[PDB]
Amino acid sequence: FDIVQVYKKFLQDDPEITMPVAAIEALVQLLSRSQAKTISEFMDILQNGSNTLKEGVQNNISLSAGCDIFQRFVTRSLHDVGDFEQCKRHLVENGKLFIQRARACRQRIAHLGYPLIRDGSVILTHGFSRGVAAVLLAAAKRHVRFKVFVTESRPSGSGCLMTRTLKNACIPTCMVLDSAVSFTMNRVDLVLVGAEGVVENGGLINQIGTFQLAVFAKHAHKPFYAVAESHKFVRMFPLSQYDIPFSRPILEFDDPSPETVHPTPSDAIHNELIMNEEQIRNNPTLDVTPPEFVSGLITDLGIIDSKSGVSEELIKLYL
Amino acid sequence: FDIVQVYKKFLQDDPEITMPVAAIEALVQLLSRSQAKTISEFMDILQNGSNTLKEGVQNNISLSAGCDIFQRFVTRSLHDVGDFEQCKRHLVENGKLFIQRARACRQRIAHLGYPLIRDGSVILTHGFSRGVAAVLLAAAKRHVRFKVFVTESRPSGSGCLMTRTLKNACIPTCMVLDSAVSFTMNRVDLVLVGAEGVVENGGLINQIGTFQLAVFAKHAHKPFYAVAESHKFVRMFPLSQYDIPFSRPILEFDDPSPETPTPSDAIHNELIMNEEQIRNNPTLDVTPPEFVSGLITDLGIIDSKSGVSEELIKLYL
Amino acid sequence: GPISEFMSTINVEHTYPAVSSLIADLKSRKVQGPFAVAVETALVMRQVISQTRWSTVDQLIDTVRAVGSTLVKAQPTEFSCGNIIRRILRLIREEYQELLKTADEMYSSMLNLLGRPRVTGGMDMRAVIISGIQDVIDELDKINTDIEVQSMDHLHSNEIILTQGCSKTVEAFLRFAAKKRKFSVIVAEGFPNNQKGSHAMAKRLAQAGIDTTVISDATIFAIMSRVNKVILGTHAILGNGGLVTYSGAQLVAQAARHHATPVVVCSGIYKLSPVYPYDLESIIQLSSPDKIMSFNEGDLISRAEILNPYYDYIPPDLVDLFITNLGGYPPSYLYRIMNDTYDASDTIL
Amino acid sequence: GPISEFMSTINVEHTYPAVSSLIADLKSRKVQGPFAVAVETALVMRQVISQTRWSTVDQLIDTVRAVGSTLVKAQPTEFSCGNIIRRILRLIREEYQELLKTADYSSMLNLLGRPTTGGMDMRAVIISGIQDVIDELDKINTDIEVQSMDHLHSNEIILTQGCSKTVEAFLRFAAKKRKFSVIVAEGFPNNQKGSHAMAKRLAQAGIDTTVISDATIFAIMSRVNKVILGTHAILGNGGLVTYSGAQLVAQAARHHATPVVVCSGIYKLSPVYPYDLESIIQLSSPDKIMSFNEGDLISRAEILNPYYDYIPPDLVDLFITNLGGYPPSYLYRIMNDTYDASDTIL
Repeated sequence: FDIVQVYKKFLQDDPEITMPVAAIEALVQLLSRSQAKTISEFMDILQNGSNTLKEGVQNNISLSAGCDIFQRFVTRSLHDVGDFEQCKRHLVENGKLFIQRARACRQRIAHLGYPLIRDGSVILTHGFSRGVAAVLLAAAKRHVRFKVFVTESRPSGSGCLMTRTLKNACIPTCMVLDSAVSFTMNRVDLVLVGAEGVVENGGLINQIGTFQLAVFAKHAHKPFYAVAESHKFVRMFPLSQYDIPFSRPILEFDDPSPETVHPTPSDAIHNELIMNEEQIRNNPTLDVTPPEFVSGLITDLGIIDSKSGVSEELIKLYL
Repeated sequence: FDIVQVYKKFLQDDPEITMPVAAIEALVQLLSRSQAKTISEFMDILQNGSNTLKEGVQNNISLSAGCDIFQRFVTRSLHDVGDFEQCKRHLVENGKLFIQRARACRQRIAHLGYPLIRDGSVILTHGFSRGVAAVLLAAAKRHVRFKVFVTESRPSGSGCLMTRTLKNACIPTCMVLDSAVSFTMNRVDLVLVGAEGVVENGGLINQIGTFQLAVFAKHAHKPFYAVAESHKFVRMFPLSQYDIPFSRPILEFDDPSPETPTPSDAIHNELIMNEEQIRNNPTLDVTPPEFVSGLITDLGIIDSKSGVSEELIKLYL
Repeated sequence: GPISEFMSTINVEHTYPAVSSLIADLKSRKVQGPFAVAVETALVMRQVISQTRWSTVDQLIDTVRAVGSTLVKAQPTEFSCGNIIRRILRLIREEYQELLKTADEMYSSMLNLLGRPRVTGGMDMRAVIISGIQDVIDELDKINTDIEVQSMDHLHSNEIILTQGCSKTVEAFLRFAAKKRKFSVIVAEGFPNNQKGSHAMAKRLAQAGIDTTVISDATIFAIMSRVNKVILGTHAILGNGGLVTYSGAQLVAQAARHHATPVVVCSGIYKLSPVYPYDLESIIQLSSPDKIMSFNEGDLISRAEILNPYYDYIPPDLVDLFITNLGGYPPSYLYRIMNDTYDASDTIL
Repeated sequence: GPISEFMSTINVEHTYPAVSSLIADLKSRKVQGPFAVAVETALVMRQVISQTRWSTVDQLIDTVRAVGSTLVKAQPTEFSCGNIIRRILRLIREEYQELLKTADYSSMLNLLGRPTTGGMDMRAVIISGIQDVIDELDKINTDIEVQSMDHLHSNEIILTQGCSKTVEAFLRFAAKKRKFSVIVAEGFPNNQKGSHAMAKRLAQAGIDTTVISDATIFAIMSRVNKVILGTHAILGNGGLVTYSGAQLVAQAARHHATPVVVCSGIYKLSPVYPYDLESIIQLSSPDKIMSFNEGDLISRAEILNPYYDYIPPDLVDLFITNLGGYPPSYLYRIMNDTYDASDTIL
């Protein structure tokens, strides 16, 4: 039983499942083949499986949020009276119920999201994100007149998939380069992004370009909303926009002692002159967005502005 | 006479020339082949010639600056009991002896700029700039130990050319995506950019990713220095960082009617925008003077940036 | 789900005469303002509970929820109405739920995701429901009393306080500290809508022994440099912590932020509404052009657009401290305060 | 290009005894602080112009530049010295150019245009201009203190740090008519003794003075109307080289939206661009912040005592100078009308 390729095995099979939920499901798959001998070790095989899952995935913040929720659930139910097998029984049966519950989350997020978009407004988005689309698509189903700027998200280039999705819903879209984002702010009425995880202070962990949009937005005095499920809330506190675990070593220079081997008109469009995959791996994949740049967090629990509210939920979680 | 063809001509003639100077040389070799001899005839001239020049190149700001300098030199010594011809030869005579200083201005800049880089510091630059390169190279010869982040500068892709330019001088380099510039600011000690033109209030007109760097620099409390020759000063006052003459129509939307999964670690270089889309994105942005620490010129380092205004004040009477 | 569907209006009348009468006075805006609306709503609800008979608890809840719904849509920007409704709804559920415990023999929202999927439901809960309602009406009458006492922690001698318009809560706050401490208050008139009210309050502040200065709204920025604290009243506090307040307050708040001057807000918790300000265009109300431009100016009014909004909006980030009858709290903690006073289901009425 | 070349040591000693004695006292920190260095340098220059013999203006210029280069190197963070030099260097140059043609605009237009007995016994004239500097260096406190009736008003609260004869003269002048208050943050460890003495003198003038620790600066800042600071020097980018802890006042002021006013004579304005702060900030002895008799502590810990503090140009709101009140953006034009922008590097 390999939990890593099982946690993987939940992601390509279901396009609309979230990494923390997939991690939860992967842990359920573990407890079904558990055959634990005592309670002390119903917890450590749960421990061992959770840890080795975290080590086997490069960006592990999102799934760890799920792993957190899961072991805390188990611990809390076992503390009370501790029939570790009813617990097992419970999870395994209501396993797929957890998946549909998660789908219900995003749907409720969308219903809270679309009233934010009003008639004749313009929306900016960074890359592709389930939920961001869900909010936008839901707004379109109510026949609301609005247009959407989308950013190509180097390296993932998720922007193309996102704008295809949006005009597949017959909504007008215009793609914008990562370097040209700030210039478009005077035309933007609202910025809307998604999140891989939400840290304790209500900050956002998402793909590389998000924090850039957050600053441009605050500078242009444009509202900046994020879309995240409550199970993406993780108990961890980055002390900066740069304080997260790195999967592979990034931002390092070469050391050129020895020779070789060996102007742009600024109107020239040279798509061949993009960075190669090797030096792209030398760049960060993720990005931290401090809460003072976030107008509101659109969750299944409602729209959270407090940025002590995400902390409040994490508090109630761990006691 | 196809002045435009000429103007482009220098540009390829000599990589180290500046767009304003190339416009000045343009007007000179028009002033050579210009039969003229009426001030009415004499001064009807370029104006249709820089006008024709201004309308002939789509992004025209930099050449407009070199233009603006030229005529103000013309009328100011045509005023003064001014005879035509003595300026007509003197401009055509010393045309070679113009792209002299223009080249000497850049070196003057580099000799002023390079001490801003001190031992063990990390520099961040956006795209390719001859002035920035000049400063960095001049510091390198003095055996100064420093490293440079270079932004992959879409659409121009100038990041590659600048990276290789600096690699040749044994300067440690590292390329960053336009979306990762903010994440790198904590490792950056100083940000250094060039500018195609400097507006009246001391603001910068440059490549489309420039203002974003200045924004990240302000937020990360890091010095932001601009590198531009004096003849890039142009009298025009953008009321916003969005207010510039647009070459092509820009940022306009689709009109769809019922018209009939990606991880973050994934690297899809084949998932970029096409050039049809890129021609809908801007080529340049504007950087407000409150984001510019100091403006390195051949006139010295201008920190006031009511001082760029002072120079344009002197230029016009 | 309003009350029209449940029953014909003709007998939301003879069965609920107070409701139809309140709806009328709410639309015509004869009963206006947070406090007046709150009291009248609670009173109407009392005679509703008094006369309604709903034998399983769900008939009560559905009744009050539906009746409260039409009261809400009568005048949607008087959020104090809906707040009273939400209080009474939680009053019933919790009380009944407590009653449920009585027969014998969540705690996280995140944790729930992994959660797992009445007897003698009762009427004649009226005694306790009417009790709690009468309580609420009383607790509304004590807002000024236990708010003004907190002035001794924020109002000190020889300080200069900037306020705008007229607020009985703010006025009480000032005068309570004024008995023992002599300070100064600059009152910005709330032109054109809170003009007379503030001019009247300013006179009483002077009579209370407070160095009172009356200024036009344009003068707000000019005097901000010598102001220690901004003390504002509010019409309502929305879900995100934003302020639905009276026009001109944005001038004060913006000028205060610019001069790094603290903004304090004195308000009862009954003005705290869970509704989220999705569109400010629906929140700001506009009164008559009459208050700004005179009607006998025929040529001007025919050739110009005259706009008189009497509500302003303050984003929650411009408020440093909320002075409430529950105590002093940051805008951040308003989140939990709503969770403790309202059931989440009643956010949309 | 110093004077160690173009002249021997013994030649310097004999020809320019003042230069030798100034070099020694600049290195030994005998002559110290902007004013003392300004006056002494100007007097030493009067000797240089009196003694030196030349037939060409250029010989005079480079002779002065060489003496300047040497005096500067003696104590480089006393910018006052070089400024006096650069002042005289310009004084020489245009006394020359009007003598040049009694015998009869923009730098942007220089890109397009024309390419390509003078020096001796203008000495008598040069010496006069040097005396003109001496006179102006005396009127600094008087030309500045008068402006206090436009900024200092009754019942205002003012924050100051360390000691500044300029700021003191500024305060007390307004204080002989108007009644206000001054909070004096001592300049511990360096400006400590001096600030206490100034605080007493202020109170004796009836200015209601409060002496606080440096850690109290933020706490009282909320009640302060105005910050009035002195400075050691004003650099090329409009920045401020000032005494220790002054950024505490600056940062706290910006955080409380309190205006920062700087009182300084123009002579403290130096064209030296701060390419660095490390070379700018000098470090005094650790004795000032830690007693040497703490044997265990001083052998086990790095103990640092900066003499100066730097303040970025955009943290000053107003400069009160002998010429008048000016915004930081105008310092650019103040220099180009005072120094010659080739003597920036001496």
